[PDB]
Amino acid sequence: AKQDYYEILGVSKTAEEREIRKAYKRLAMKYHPDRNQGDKEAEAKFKEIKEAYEVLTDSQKRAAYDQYGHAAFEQGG
Repeated sequence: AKQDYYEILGVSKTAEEREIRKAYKRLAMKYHPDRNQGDKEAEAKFKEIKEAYEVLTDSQKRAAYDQYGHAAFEQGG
């Protein structure tokens, strides 16, 4: 049901900004005024992806969301 920002912008769970600026502008340059004029329902997917930054463009967010919380790994050692 949900998606994965690191996957949203083709960003490795710990990728960087490039794929963040490349992976959104890649599907976004293809979704710009090409269909938006016949379907805004997809609009959100545009910021749904961009928002991925609040998650990966922050040492605490990209380091926290990388494992979706300490539950994805639990006790480490």
